[PDB]
Amino acid sequence: GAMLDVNFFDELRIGLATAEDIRQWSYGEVKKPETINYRTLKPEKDGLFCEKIFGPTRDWECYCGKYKRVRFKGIICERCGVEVTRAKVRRERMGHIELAAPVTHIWYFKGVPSRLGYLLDLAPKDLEKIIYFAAYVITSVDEEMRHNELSTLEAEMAVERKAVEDQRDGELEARAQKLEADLAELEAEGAKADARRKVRDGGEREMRQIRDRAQRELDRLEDIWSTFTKLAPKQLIVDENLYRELVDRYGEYFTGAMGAESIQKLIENFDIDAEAESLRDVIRNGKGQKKLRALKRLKVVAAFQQSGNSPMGMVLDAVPVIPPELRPMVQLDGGRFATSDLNDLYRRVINRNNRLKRLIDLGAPEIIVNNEKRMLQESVDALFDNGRRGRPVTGPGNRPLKSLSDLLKGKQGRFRQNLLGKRVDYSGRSVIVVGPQLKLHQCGLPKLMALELFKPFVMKRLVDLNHAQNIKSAKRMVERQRPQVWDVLEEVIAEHPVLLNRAPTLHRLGIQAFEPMLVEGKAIQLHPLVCEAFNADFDGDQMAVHLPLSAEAQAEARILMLSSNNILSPASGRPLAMPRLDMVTGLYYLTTEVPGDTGEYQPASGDHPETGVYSSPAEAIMAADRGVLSVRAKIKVRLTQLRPPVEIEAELFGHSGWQPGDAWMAETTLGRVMFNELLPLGYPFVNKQMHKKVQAAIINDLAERYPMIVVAQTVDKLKDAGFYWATRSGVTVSMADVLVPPRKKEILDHYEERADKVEKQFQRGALNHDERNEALVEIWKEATDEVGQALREHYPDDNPIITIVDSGATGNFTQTRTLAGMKGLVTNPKGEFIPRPVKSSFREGLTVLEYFINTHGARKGLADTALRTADSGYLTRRLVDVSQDVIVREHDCQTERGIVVELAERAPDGTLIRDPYIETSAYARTLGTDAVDEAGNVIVERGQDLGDPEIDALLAAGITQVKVRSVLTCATSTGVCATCYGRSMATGKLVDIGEAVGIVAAQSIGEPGTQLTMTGGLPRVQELFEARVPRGKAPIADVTGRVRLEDGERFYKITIVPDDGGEEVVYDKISKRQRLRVFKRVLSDGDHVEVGQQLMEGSADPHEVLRVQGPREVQIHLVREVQEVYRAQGVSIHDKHIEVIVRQMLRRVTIIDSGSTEFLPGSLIDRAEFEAENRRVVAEGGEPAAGRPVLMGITKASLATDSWLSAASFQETTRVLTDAAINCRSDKLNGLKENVIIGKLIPAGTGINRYRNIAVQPTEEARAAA
Amino acid sequence: RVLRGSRLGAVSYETDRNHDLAPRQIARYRTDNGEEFEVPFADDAEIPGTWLCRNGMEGTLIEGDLPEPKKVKPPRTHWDMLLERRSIEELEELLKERLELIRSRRRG
Amino acid sequence: DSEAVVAVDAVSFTLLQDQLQSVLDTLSEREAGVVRLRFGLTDGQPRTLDEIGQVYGVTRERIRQIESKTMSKLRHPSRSQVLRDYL
DNA sequence: CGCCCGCTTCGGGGCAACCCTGGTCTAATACAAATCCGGCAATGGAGTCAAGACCAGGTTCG
DNA sequence: CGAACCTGGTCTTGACTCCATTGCCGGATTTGTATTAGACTGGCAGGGTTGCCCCGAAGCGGGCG
Ligand SMILES: [Mg+2]
Ligand SMILES: [Zn+2]
Ligand SMILES: [Zn+2]
Repeated sequence: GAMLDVNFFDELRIGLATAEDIRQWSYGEVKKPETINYRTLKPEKDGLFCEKIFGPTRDWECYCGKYKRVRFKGIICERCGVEVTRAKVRRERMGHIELAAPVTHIWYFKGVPSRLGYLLDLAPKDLEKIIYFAAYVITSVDEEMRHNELSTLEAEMAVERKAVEDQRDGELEARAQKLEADLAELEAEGAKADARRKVRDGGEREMRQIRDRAQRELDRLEDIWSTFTKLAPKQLIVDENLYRELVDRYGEYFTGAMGAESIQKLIENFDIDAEAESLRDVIRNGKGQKKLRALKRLKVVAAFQQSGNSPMGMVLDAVPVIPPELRPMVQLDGGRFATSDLNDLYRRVINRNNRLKRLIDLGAPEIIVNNEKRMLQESVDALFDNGRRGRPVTGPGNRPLKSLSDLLKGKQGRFRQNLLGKRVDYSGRSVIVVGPQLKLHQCGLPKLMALELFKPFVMKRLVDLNHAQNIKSAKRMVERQRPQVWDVLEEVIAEHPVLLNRAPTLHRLGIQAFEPMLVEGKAIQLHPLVCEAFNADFDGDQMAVHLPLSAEAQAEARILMLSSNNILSPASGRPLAMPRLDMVTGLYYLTTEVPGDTGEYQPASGDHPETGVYSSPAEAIMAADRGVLSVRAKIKVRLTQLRPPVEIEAELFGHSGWQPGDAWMAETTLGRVMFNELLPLGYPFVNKQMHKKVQAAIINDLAERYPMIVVAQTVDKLKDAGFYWATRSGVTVSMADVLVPPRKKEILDHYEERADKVEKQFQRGALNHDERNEALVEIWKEATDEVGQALREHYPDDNPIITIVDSGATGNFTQTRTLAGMKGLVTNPKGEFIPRPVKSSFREGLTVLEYFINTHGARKGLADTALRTADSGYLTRRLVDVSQDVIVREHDCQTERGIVVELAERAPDGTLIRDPYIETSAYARTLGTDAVDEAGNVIVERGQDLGDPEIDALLAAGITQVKVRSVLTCATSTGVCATCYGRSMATGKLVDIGEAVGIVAAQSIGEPGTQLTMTGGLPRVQELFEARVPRGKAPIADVTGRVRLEDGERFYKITIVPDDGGEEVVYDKISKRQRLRVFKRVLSDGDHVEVGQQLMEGSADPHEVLRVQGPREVQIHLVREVQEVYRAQGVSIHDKHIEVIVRQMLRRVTIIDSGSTEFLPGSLIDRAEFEAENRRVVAEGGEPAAGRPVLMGITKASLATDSWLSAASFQETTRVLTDAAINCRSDKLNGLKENVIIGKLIPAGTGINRYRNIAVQPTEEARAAA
Repeated sequence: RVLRGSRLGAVSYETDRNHDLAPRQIARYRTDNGEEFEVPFADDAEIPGTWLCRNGMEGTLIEGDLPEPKKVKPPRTHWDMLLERRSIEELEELLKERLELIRSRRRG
Repeated sequence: DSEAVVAVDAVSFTLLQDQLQSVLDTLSEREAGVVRLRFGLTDGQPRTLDEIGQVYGVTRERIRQIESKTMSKLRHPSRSQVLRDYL
């Protein structure tokens, strides 16, 4: 493995760095806390910027300035000591700090669990008392000497205890003689007898003090002797005076130290294999939490045993220095220097090490030396991670110093920021405006901006032409803007696509590519049909513009991300370039038919003829240009260049719908004729009224039948005709054009009488306050609906306010109801309903209290919108971070395992009634089973696309259940295959073999979450992927049988009689907010239940319904429930975008048995890898691990990946990494997340090896052509 | 408006010729713990026999060129600090008084 | 970063080097060798007229006469407008 | 039939990431080494001046 | 044709000069170190927020007499 940076690794092995490797990397021990000399501003000698250590700051310049040119290269100036090279190796070369006393890394010490204490089986507080110098610890004891000497030492211990006994005997005899003297001098002299007894009591206190004091001396003697017996390594010796009296008394027989040197010695005399086999035996034969604790220790013990690492590097002997350009000291205007906050930590460590070395070479009391070592230890710990232990080291303003771990963890860390994305050159941004004359593959561009974008291209072109004799003349021509430069700009712009980009990119259509064209002004003219995809209205929104440079990048933007190539959804395959408001209203006015219009065909032929027929639509056009024909009048033209609809064509001639040579009549409008002139010749006639749904169906049929270029040109022509008839439609808004219903006031009068009766009923006290609130809520909701019905019948259709909605351009009817009629009921700030309705329309003008009532709901809606777009960003973050490693990798996994789809379950009258969610579930999938009708004709073969006509065919055949293939059962391992993914929604053809459908699925799920209108809503969706427990946890059955339905006290107690041999399953906490599930009729007692039928109607948990109904149904439970939410908002998400995620969740099963090959209880490992090890272990020791499939949540399944580099961008990056270097887990760079970070060609789409390695060379016929 | 900075160093822009260089000697250096180090000096260059190597210590030249051994002096001792204020006979009388003190400790 | 690569002047410098090589190609062999070894453009070492006469077998005063000839030859604006542009 | 015992289970609690309800100090002195720098004062090679001598082939004349 | 001349480079010598190149000494300034004798001998930014896991007290069914 070479670090010479040749841009191919395919491997990245993190691991612990030894002290030998640290001193191997460096270029000399930095040994002074001097950064930059205050006067000369040159780096100091042997300090934190020393050019001899790291390198020169001036290019190929030695420090003294003797050698100064590139001829002197690769050498070192003998005077100044700086190797001559470039300045950018100062970014590269590390230095190290040698240490006088050893050091423990805080990343193995302050962890959960502390890996030091788990390797040495010690408490965390043991370590905080050892390497903070609060306790002693022995590392060895010569028991081979200690027993055969311990005989004689017991003899000497008994001798010395006899000596303390002789001392207390002589002391008590002296006190006995003193007490005898006190008695003999008290008896013969007359005083108070109590004073003599108290003199005896003082002597007695003295002799009891002597006897228990020398008793405790003897106790301390036998205590230090017993400690010498119980003298062993890994023993903590607190209070250290026992230690000091144990050093001199037989000091040779043990080795007790304190600190990092003691930890290093303990790791030194540590056969890891001994405790490895001991822990093997304990996890084999043990019981309880001692077994699981030995498992948790055995994890890291076998981790250290497995790789070629050693725990010697857990202590630290030399500390490396990050190269000084990464911690620069730049001065500013006025000489304002700017440090980088690591230099202070490095200065503190350097100073403390120098002081410690000085005190060690001097000779000092050990309190001072150990205190300096503790200060050094805290300094190193804060240098790696400030605030990991104790109080964080801060500076001026008490702001904490951004230490080394702070450059990795957190939002400002290297991983998150490098994942966040960088600013780019050849870019730019502007505000946008509409481009209603541009073609679809086109965007306007201001010449003042596109001149700034294409400056190198325009310089090269106008220096190739004679307008500049070098690039400098061309550059000053660009800045001074000679008028030929616009011509040169047009030359370099022609066929050179740019990228457009709105603010936040919710999904894949948020970045498109357009051919530019120069436009006067300063705003990006943008085609109006892509604002739906961008979600960019023209209220002042700004779009950024990037630019591809390479031939590969220009080809990628030209073929892949072109505007006309992306019309259909990634989500549901519906066209997103389908027209809207102005275009839809114009086409609606153009295609509606009004009876009695001018120039109408009448069949009246008495004396006069019928006068409604036209030989040509051009003749009709002249008849409309003259003031005779209204374009919405019924006429009978004879069309010759249009395909008649299928009935008239097939009945008119022999199925050869030859619309070039057709000649046929149609009783239509002129407008629908002119409208169907936009459509292709191969398309049949339409003869309908262009509702927006009808136009959606038309463009769907066009996209699924014709090539996309015809769809693009048709959509462009539709836009132009839509605007041209949007002008002539006359849809204005007048204050007279908002009519209020004349019977509004009587409606409000009658419902006010009902409300007054309810108010009187509450005023009697006949009902509670909440119930009269509910009564008024029901009364005014019914009143508002009645007002809406009266307004619906009152309005005529030519009213432009109702015409906009009735076309389907925009808006619901409720906006018209709030315009004229009644506002209705406005919510509380809490979300309750205000009992006073707003009985005035916005046309009539509100009153002040009504406006104050409406402001609550307005403010809450805006706050909800802000929180909803933030949470949707988070949800898409989680989904992309889970599903980013599912790309199509094989053409066909070729299993037969596939799910079954319902596909239009019938009616009891005999009708195969169409299920609503066919176009989201059964569409666009490859059939795994052949379709047969009672084994009659095989109607649809295995592996059809399941588009429209085969669905109609199976509907005619009557068969419903179709076992279709899906990604829930794709037999490929590395990602999914192609046929199990089915038809791509973006193309309508089969998915190509490199399309990252995980990111497509994640974006299509996370995108429309802002339109999700909020237990149910977006948090309910968010916990659903997260595999959380639902708060409204409706219970499920566990077995069939008749229920013992019973309702207790504030919560129900519903039991179930098992139909099988089993126990009567008790369900305990069934609160009153849950209700009996009505299915099939309402639930009843003794109703025979299913295996996993839901007890109450509500939210079932996914984890137990996995544990009951197996893994198949828990996919069908997850998919349909999540899709049920997006049904409620009218959002078409095809289920295969959901099914990508659910396959990612169930990748892992749980493991309880070790079996025969190295497993742990509760270990979550991959199903296929669990399957993989078992095949190699059923032979040679056939004891497999006891496995169980488990559902794991999104934020958890993301973190339990093998690629630690991808996992580093997720959470607390220390614990992602400290185990990773312990396990020496080499990343393989195979996910596309990591190849982004190292800038490798990502393996998805163009980067994969089947496409990247294409040899391109012309045909040998073509070489003979020239 | 925009605050700018400059790391105080010179940046040129030349051709990295890996062919047309000043030719050069290589001096092998041996440190105190036998560590080898090959410092590239120039051709026209006096080679110092002593050299602070990459090791973080002083590394002498691998040949027996005999550099200067010390050329230094001891800083000071606690005895020197003692001798600046006291007499030799003063310290000898204190030595005899502590000899008599250890005599009273031992056998008196 | 005011001490970073300005990146138009570097490619300008390379193009200036190539155009200067063309301009030296437009002159004779002795002239090109004299200017190249004089200003050290071919190696990085400006030698003197005595070294050029040492490698050329002629007087250093001959090198100074060749120098004056070449600098008079260079100072045609008709020849060096393309180099007047480069400053 | 009841008395003891580890397995399990839950509350206690023990503890890892984020934030912000949250400053003025004795004062020199002695000296020695290092270092900068400043001014004459040798250059001594490197550039400059100039004279003059080598002709070589156009230019012109007989 | 034979020959004088005219001006293109081409090269030599000889003198000159001129500005770097040390070089040394004298001084200026700058940086580091030693020493300042009455007495003085144990504290400070630190708390509150969120959440996740480690572990002892307790139910509790199995083992035991
Ligand atoms: Mg907007
Ligand atoms: Zn140097
Ligand atoms: Zn498959």
